[PDB]
Amino acid sequence: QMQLVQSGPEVKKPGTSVKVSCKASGFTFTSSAVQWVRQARGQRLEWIGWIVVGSGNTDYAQQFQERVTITRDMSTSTAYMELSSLGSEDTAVYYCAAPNCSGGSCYDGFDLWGQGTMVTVSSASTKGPSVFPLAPSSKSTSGGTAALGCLVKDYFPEPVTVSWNSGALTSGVHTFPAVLQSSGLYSLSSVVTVPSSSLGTQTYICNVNHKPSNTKVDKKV
Amino acid sequence: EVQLVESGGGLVQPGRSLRLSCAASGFRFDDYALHWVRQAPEKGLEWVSGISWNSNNIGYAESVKGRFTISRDTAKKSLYLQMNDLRAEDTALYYCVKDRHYDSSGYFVNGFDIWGQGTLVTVSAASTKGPSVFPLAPSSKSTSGGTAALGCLVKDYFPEPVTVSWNSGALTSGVHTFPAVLQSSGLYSLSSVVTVPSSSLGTQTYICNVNHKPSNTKVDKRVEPKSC
Amino acid sequence: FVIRGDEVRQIAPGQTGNIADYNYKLPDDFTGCVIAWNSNKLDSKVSGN
Amino acid sequence: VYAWNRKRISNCVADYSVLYNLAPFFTFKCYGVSPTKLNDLCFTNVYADSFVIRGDEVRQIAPGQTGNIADYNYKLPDDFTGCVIAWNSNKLDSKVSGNYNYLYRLFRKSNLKPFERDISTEIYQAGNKPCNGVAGFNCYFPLRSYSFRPTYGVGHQPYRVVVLSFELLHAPATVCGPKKSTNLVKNKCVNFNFNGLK
Amino acid sequence: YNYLYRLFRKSNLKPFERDISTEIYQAGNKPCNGVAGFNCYFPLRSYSFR
Amino acid sequence: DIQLTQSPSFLSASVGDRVTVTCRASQGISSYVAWYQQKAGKAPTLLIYTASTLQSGVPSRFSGSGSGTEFTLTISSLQPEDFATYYCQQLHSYPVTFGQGTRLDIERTVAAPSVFIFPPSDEQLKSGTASVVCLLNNFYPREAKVQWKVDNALQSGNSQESVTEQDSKDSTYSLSSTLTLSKADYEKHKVYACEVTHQGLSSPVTKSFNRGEC
Amino acid sequence: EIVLTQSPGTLSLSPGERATLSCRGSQSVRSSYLGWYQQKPGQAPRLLIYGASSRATGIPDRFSGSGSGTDFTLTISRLEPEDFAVYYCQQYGSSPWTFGQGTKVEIKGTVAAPSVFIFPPSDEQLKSGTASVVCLLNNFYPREAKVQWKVDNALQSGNSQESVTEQDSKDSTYSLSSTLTLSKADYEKHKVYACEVTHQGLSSPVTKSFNRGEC
Amino acid sequence: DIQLTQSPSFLSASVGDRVTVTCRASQGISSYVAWYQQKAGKAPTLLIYTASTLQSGVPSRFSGSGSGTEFTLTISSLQPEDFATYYCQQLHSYPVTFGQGTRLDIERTVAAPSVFIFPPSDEQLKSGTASVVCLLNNFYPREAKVQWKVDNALQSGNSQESVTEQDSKDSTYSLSSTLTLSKADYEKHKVYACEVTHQGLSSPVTKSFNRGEC
Repeated sequence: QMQLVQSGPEVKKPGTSVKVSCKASGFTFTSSAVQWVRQARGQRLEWIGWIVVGSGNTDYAQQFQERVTITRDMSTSTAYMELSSLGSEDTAVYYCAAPNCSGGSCYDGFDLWGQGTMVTVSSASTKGPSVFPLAPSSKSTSGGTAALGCLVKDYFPEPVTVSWNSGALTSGVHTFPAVLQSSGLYSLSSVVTVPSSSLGTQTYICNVNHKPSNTKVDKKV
Repeated sequence: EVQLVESGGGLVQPGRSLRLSCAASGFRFDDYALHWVRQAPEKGLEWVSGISWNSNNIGYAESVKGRFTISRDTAKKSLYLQMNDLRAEDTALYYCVKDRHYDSSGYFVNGFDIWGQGTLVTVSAASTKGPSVFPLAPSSKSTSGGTAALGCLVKDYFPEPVTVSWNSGALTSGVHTFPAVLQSSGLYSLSSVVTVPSSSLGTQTYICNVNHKPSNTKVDKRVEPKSC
Repeated sequence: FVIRGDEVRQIAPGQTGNIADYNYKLPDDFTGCVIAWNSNKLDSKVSGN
Repeated sequence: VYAWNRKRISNCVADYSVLYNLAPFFTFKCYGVSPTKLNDLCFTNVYADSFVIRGDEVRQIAPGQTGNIADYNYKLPDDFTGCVIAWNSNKLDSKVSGNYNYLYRLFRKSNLKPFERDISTEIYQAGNKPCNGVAGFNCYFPLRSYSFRPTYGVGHQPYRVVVLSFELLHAPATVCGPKKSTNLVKNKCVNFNFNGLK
Repeated sequence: YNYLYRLFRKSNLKPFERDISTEIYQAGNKPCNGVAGFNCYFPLRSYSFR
Repeated sequence: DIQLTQSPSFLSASVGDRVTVTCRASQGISSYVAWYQQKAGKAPTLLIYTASTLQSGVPSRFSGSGSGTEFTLTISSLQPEDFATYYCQQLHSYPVTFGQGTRLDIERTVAAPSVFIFPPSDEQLKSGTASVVCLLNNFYPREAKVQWKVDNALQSGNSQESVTEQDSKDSTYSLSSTLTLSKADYEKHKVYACEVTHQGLSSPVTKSFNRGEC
Repeated sequence: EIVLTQSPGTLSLSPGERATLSCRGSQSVRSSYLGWYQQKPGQAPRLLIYGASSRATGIPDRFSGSGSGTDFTLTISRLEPEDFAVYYCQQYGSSPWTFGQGTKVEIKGTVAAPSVFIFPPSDEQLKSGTASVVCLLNNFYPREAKVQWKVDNALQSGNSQESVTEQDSKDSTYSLSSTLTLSKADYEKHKVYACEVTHQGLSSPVTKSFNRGEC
Repeated sequence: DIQLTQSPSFLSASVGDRVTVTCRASQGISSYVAWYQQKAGKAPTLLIYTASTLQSGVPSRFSGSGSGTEFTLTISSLQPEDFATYYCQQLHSYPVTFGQGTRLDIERTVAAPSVFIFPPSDEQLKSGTASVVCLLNNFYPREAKVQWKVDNALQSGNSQESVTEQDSKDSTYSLSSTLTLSKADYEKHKVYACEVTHQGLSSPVTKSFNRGEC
C-alpha cells in the first residue's frame, strides 16, 4: 500500500535544530519527489522546498533559506528534512508530500500525504497541569440550566484529555482548544450544561490526563 | 460448432430435489474440464462447482457443500448437476461452462471459453395468484408543464411476469414499465406509467392491458382523472 | 509421452535407467528423431500434478 | 560514460604484454576467452572503447548485470568475446572544488540495445503531460555530472575503464599478436619451424 | 578468497605434477628481489566468486 | 479464499477515451488473473487470460497487465459494443470467486428529474393496505436519493425503490419509490412527503399531499 | 514571489446552494499547474482539482475548476454536508509553490442571540492562589462576537483569552468561552467583574455582572 | 547495519491453530535468513535455514517461505513442545545481528487480578528507607498497568515492577510493584495508593492506605 510515514512529535528549545523524517513505502521511491509543507494552528500552508529523489537536486524559498536542509537515503526509502535556528514561530506541523507512482508512470499531482510531525519550539520544561474546577452558583444559572466546568492551567505540552465522570457524562460537554499563555504554558477550559435541578443530587468529576508529564488529576466540582 | 445446452430447470418447492443437465456438442468431451456457474438477479455471478476430465478432482463452494453433487458421463457427453434440499438461495440462473485444459485450477493457463445460455431455477412456496391492478389516476399532483403522468399498479402475483401494454399496443411513446420487485409477502409487484399531454385528459381514453399467462388472468384497467 | 528433466537422457539407445529399463525402451537399431521441450508452464500444478 | 569513444585498431600487430605493467596488480578480468593465450591466436578486427565511472559501476559493467549506468549507457551484450581494463585514476581525475567534466545519464524511457549510440539531451517527459522543453514538476533534466574530490572514499573515486571487443569475420585475419624467434644454429640435427614450414 | 590459481610460470608443467611454489616471476632482465612493480609480478592471483 | 475487490463500481465514459479498472486481491495470486465481459442479457465472454494474453478474435483495443496483487484491465479506444460489465477472477487456489463487477455507462447531458407523488387509491385502501408512490422521472445520473417524510418525520425501513434501465431515446432513467403502510397507520397521519436529492437539482425538492385534501 | 489570495473569507450557504470559490494570483502561472485541496478539521488535505480543470480520482462531478492566467475558480455544483470545509489553492509550476488563503464554506441560517453565562472563580481555585472568571456564549449563529471584560466598571485588555469550537451539525450553533486570568491578590483587590457581549443577534449589548460578596 | 524487526512481540495461541511470525528488515538481504527456537532455560536450536530448507530431524509442521525483504515462518499445527521463543537471523554480511525475538504464549480464559498493598515495615523505617509494595495476583493477561499515587498526586520514576513466570498449576501471573522512598519523604506524605488497570477489571482498582491509620 502506498503511504508516507513521518516521525513522532518533537519538542525542542529555541535557537537549536530539529530533525524531521518521512519514510516512503509501497511505490517506486527512486522515481518520485518529496514536498515539505508546514502548517501552524490557523495559519498558512507554506513551502519549504522540494527535491527530486532520483537526482537529488534541491531548491529553497527565499522566506525559508540558509537554515533548511534536505537529505535523502535510497536504502531506507526515507526522506529527511533539517531545520536549524529554531524560533517560536517554527512551532507548527510538518507534512511530507509525494506524487504517487503506480508503475513507471507517475500521477501528475501530489496524492500521498503524511500524518504530520508536531514540532514545538519553546524554552520551558515539561510540567504537570494544575486543574481548578468552576463551581456552579446562582450567577451561572439561567432558565433552569446550570453550567459548571474545570480549568486546566500551566501544562507545557497540551494533549490534556478531559473526560467527565470516567466518560459517563458526554452530552453538553465543551472542551475548548488550549491557548498559549505569555509564560509559555498552555491552558484550556472544559464546561458542561446541566439542569439546575441536578445540582445537589448528581456528582460531577472532571478527569484530566496529561501523559507527557505523567499527571493524573481528578477534582470535585 | 462448439455449443452447450442447459436443461432441467424450473420451479421447485423447498424440501424437493431436482437434477440439472448440461449438454455438450461440437467439441470433444472426454478431455475438457467443466464448471457450473449460477447468477442470481443483480448480484453479479457465483461459482457453483468444477469437475475434471478423469473425475478425480471434484470441488464445491463452501456455501453449497453437503447438498449438491456434480457428475459427468462420457457415453452421452453430458454434465449432471444434482440438487438436494433446495433452499431460498438456490434461486438463480445457472450456467454450465467448459474449461480448456481438462482440469479445474492450478495451471498457469485456465479459462471458461464457452458460456451456455443457462436455465432458470426458482425455489419458493409458489401458489398461482392472479394480479391486482389499481389505477394511478392523474391529478393536480401528477401534472407539470402541460404533461400528465398516469399508470397502473400491478400488485400481488406469485408468478413473476405481467406483460403490460397501453391501449392494446396503440400507446407506446413515453411508456415506462418498472421491473418487478419481490414484496415481503412473497408476491411480485410493479408499476407501468406513461406520460401524456394534459390537454388530452377527458378527450382520450387510456386503458392498461395486463396479461399474466401462468394464472390465465387478463384485466384491462381504465385510468381516469380523479374527480374531486 | 511426458517425463522429468533429469531422465531425458534415458530415452536414447544404449543408456539405462528406471525409465529406460521399465517405461520406454528404444531398440538398438533406431532410425528416427526425438523432440523434447519444457512443459512447466503447462503441466505444473501449485498443489501438484 | 554517456558519450563513449570508439577506435578501430586494424592492420597491425598487438602487444598485449605491455598492458600488465599498468595497475599495482591489475583490474584485468577477461570474459569469453583465455586471458593468457591471446597472443598466438589471430582475430579479424579489434574494437576499443573508453570512459570514466565510479567504483561500483565497474562491477555494473559485467555482461548480463543490470544497473542504471550500465543499462542506460553502455549495456554489453549477452554474447561477448572481448574484455575490459580498469584502474584507479584519483591522481589525474580529481578536483579539490569538484570536477564537472564527467557526466552520466540517470533515467530514460527504456534500455538501450547493445552498442547503441545515444547522446540525447532533450527534456524528459516522465509524465503524460507535455513538459514543452521547460523544467518543473515531473519534468527533469536528464544529465547529471559527477563531482570528484580527493576527500571522497575509494568507492566514489573515479576509475578509467577501457573495453576491448574481439570479433571474427570472413576476413583473412589481420590484427593478431606477435611471434617471437630464437637464435640460428647450424651443423646440428635440429627440428625447425621456419615461417610455418617444419 | 579461498580459491587461488596460477597465472605466470617459467615453463610448462609435466603431466600429473603439482607445484605450490610462490616466487616472484621476472619478465624483465632486471632482478626483482621479491619486491618490484615493473616487469615483476606475483605468480598467484585469487578467484572471487559472487 | 482470496477476496477480490473492484475499485470502480460504475464508470461513465464516451467514445474515444480510455477506461481502466482495478482488480485488487488480499493475498498474492501471482499472475493467474483473467477478465470476462457480459453483454446485456447475454452470457459473459472471456477477453484476456493470464492478465496479459489475448485469446482469439478479440479487438486489439483491449489490453491489460498485472503484477503481485494489482491487476488492471485497460481499454485504449471505445466502441459502441464495448459498453458492458466486466469481471475479474482469481485462479491461485481451488475455490474460485467472481468479482462484483464494473459497469461502464454511456455519456449524456444531465437533466433535472421530474418529481411526482401519487396518493393511495380508494380501491387499495378498501383492501386494508396503503402504498404511496413518489415518481422520479427523466434523469441521466442514476445516483438519486429519495427520503420519505410522514408528518415532517423521516421514515426508514418501509420504502422500496425501483430504477429503470437507460432509455433508448433520451438516455434518462426513471425511479419509483413506494412507501407501504397499513390502512390504520395511513389514516393515523395527515401529511406525506417524498424528498428527492439529485445532483442536477439546485435544492432538495419535496412533494407533499394532504390526506383530507382532494 | 507568486502569492495566492482568496477574496471570499466566508461562504455561508445551505447544503445544495450554488457554491463558487475564488483564487487570485498576484502573478500569472502556467495553464495546468494549479491544485485544489479540501481540508476537514483533524484530517489531512486531499486533492480535488489538478491542472486547474481536471478532476481527481473519486472526486464527484460536482467539483469543477476553471480560469486562466491570474484568475481561477473552484466550482461545486451542489453543496453536500460533507463538502463544508476549508478549500486551498496551490500552484505547481513557479519556483515557489505557495497555497491560497483558504475559503471556509459553512452553513447559513437565521441570526440567533447568544446565551451569556459568567462563572466566578471557585473556592478550590482560590485556594491555589489563582482566580479565573469565565464568560460563556452559547448558541449564536454568527461565529465571531465581541466580548469585553469590565472589572469594577473598568475595561481590561491583555488578560483575557477566548476559545471557539466548530460549527454544530444539528442546530447551527457557534459557541465561545472567554476566560480572564488573574492572581488571587488581584482578584481580591477588585469588587465587581462583568463581561460585555456585543453580538449581532443581541439588539442591545448584554452584560453579565457579579459581586464577590454576594456569592 | 541492516536493522531487523519482529512485528509480533507476543502471540497467544492454542493447540491446532496456525502461528505466523513477521520478521521484517530494512535493506534487501536476498534469502539469507534463518530461524532459531530457544527452549525454556536452554540453548536455542535451528528450525529452518535459507528460508526454505528443513535442516534435519525437524517436525514437518514447521515451514517457511519468503522473497526479498519479506519472509514468513509458519507453524501448521501446534504441539506441547512448540511453546518457546523464536529468533530470526539475517546473513547478508558480517555485522551479524539478532532480532528482538517473538515469544509464543498459551490460550486460556482471562482472569481479574487481586490487588494488595503493603505499607513499609517498622524495621525498614528504622533503617531510613521506606518501600511500598502493590501486589497483583492471578491475572491471566500478562499485560497489566500499575500507577502510584501519593496524596492524590501521581508518582513517576520511583517504582520498579517484577513479574513471575506463568504458574504450572493454574497458569497465573503475579506482578509486584515496589515504590521506594526515603523515610523523611515517606513521613512527609499521608495517602499512598496503587492504581491497577487490567483487562479483567471493568474499572481501575485502587488500593490505598493512610500512614496515620493502622
